[PDB]
Amino acid sequence: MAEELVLERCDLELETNGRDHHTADLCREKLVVRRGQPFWLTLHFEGRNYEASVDSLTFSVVTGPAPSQEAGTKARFPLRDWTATVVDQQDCTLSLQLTTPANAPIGLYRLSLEASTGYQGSSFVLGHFILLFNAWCPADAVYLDSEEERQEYVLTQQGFIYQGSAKFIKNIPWNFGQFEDGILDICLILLDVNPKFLKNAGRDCSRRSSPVYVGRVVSGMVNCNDDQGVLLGRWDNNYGDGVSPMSWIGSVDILRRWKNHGCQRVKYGQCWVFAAVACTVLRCLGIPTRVVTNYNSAHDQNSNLLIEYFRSEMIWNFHCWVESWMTRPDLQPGYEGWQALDPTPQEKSEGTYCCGPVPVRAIKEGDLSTKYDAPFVFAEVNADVVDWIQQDDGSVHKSINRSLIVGLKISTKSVGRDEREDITHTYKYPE
Amino acid sequence: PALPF
Ligand SMILES: [Ca+2]
Ligand SMILES: [Ca+2]
Repeated sequence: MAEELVLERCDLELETNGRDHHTADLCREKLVVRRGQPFWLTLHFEGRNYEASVDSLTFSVVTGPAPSQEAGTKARFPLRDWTATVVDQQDCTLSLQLTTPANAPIGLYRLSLEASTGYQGSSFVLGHFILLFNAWCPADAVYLDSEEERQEYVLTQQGFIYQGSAKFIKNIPWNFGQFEDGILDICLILLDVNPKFLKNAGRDCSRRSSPVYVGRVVSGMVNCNDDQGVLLGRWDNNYGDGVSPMSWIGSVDILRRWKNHGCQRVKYGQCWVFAAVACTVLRCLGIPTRVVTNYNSAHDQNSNLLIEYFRSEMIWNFHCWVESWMTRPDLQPGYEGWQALDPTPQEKSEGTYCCGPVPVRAIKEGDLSTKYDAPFVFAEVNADVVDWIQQDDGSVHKSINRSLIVGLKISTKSVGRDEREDITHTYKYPE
Repeated sequence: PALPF
């Protein structure tokens, strides 16, 4: 006799979940949660309420265009690792607590409910939730065990980016604005239009379980090179047909301009702009990231770890990239922590203008076989400057130039303060 | 701006 369950609505509990998962600014309209951590649902029913003796409910989550259990982009779990459990029941409502694994692929999931009383099961789409990286969760790869550092590197929307020269250091304020309306949606689009998604979407969604993979993707997709990336670089001081790199005050205008014109290159940017937009996207996705500036930054073109002049390679007044916090199970043990990611195009990696992630520790120790792109990053911070001087006798003499030392006063914003931290020690040993 | 030395 007992007739089927009839759902009125699923309450996603935005305000509670938002506060618990540190996504309150993301959760005013849709549910955004962090992986590896329980979140609440409340099912409202129309006829009778859930009855454990009678009913058996099963859940389904799916992400991406080709979801499968093998890939970790589809899970099925019964109402009783993806779990769902009954926490409370009152009149017409049933209160649940779902959990996700700490190694779940980030992104937009669709949540369905199967309800049976022993016969033909009825199906319901409950809604959608976006699942992010979780720096608060000890099992997650991005885990950062310092609360003050999680505040700075994930949650803070304003920061400072260092520019100028080694001698004359200056800075600008920058609005990263990772939690402003529409920015998270633009980040998901960035991943969805990336080359590997276009090539094999099911595998690409599967691998968003790694901050390494995601990190690498972003260091590629922030520049427009090779793809539908965000920024076009320009360095010749003529920007009349775009925006001056120096006009920008924040990542938000760039990301939105990119979306509005159908994922079209944004004119124009330079290093700090690339790094800044990358910091926005990575912070939005929950990967603790920071912008670092390197003074006397060298561009090695022939991988000999020397910067060569002929009286020819380049040393910049400053160059900016980002570091992101994550374990590295793809490497030898001991490389967890900060990974250099570089979205500014300079040298190609695997046929494409991207760079990193590479452990900062690998740079410092000179373990240049470590992926990704350690030889290049080492040269940026710790190269010898060489002049091939032509002599009066027609001979060419190699000489070490110590007038301009590569990799000085490497800088990022202090935790929780409006001040500069020197992190030169993390990249290179003193001599 | 960023400038090559
Ligand atoms: Ca690109
Ligand atoms: Ca060289």
